[PDB]
Amino acid sequence: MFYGTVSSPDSGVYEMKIGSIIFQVASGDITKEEADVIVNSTSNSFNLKAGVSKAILECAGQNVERECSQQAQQRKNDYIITGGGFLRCKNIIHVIGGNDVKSSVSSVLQECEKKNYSSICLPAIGTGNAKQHPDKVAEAIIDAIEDFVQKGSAQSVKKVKVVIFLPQVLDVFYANMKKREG
Ligand SMILES: Cc1cc(C)nc(Nc2ccc(N)cc2)n1
Ligand SMILES: [Cl-]
Ligand SMILES: [Cl-]
Repeated sequence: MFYGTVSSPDSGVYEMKIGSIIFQVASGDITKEEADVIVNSTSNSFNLKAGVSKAILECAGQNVERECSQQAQQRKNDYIITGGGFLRCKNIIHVIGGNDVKSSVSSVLQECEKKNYSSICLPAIGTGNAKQHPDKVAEAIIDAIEDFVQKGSAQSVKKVKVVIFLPQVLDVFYANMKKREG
């Protein structure tokens, strides 16, 4: 009802259409990417500095670190939105790695529509310090995008890219895409 064909537009990048959205996966360093939103996978305190979160906070810089801990004290947040700091993005959305991944991605998509943003880049949320299983994480991320498309919600969002630190985790995402393809 929704899925196109899996192909490779550039070495190590794989893509398919999900409705009108181009969904891509690649291995590499997410802090090198340009997108309207970059997603950080962090702790319930929004102050983790391990794995992906270490790279994101170091390169985004101290003003983003401070914005996070200011919002964390204000209220109980499922996620928080900051500026992009010295990353190549307009905003960073910091999600909790241990939370339901489908719910986290659904929230990211809705926030991007609210800002009329077109591009998103995320890590394999939950596979770092939270130790969620890669197969379950891939299924959840792609399910969130399918649900968004099915509800007719895709308007401004055109591209969703997962940049994955470990090549072995990329292989799991690729297999999940092949299972779904038209
Ligand atoms: C999962 C992941 C993703 C990325 C982009 N980096 C790391 N590790 C890391 C290594 C060295 C520094 N300085 C910072 C972070 N880990
Ligand atoms: Cl994580
Ligand atoms: Cl990752």
